[PDB]
Amino acid sequence: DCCIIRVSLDVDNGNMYKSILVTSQDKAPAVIRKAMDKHNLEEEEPEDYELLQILSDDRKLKIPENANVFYAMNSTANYDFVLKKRT
Repeated sequence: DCCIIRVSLDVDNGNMYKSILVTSQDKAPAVIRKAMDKHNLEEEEPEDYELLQILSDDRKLKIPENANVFYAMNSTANYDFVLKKRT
């Protein structure tokens, strides 16, 4: 099992930055961390920054900890995720 997802930043620019391959075993709060980790923000906590799915300029879904990636991700339109600072 695997899924291909895209990650983009609020902090610098979006559209496409890097892609992460996720399995069903690795959970969304860990991916929250992994994707920001992968953007080198290993030292910062999700307590400040958090991750959002972007489809196409309207329905944009914030991705929290209790949601499974495999379920919270859409596949249907665009699989982009943006990490945003909420502080």
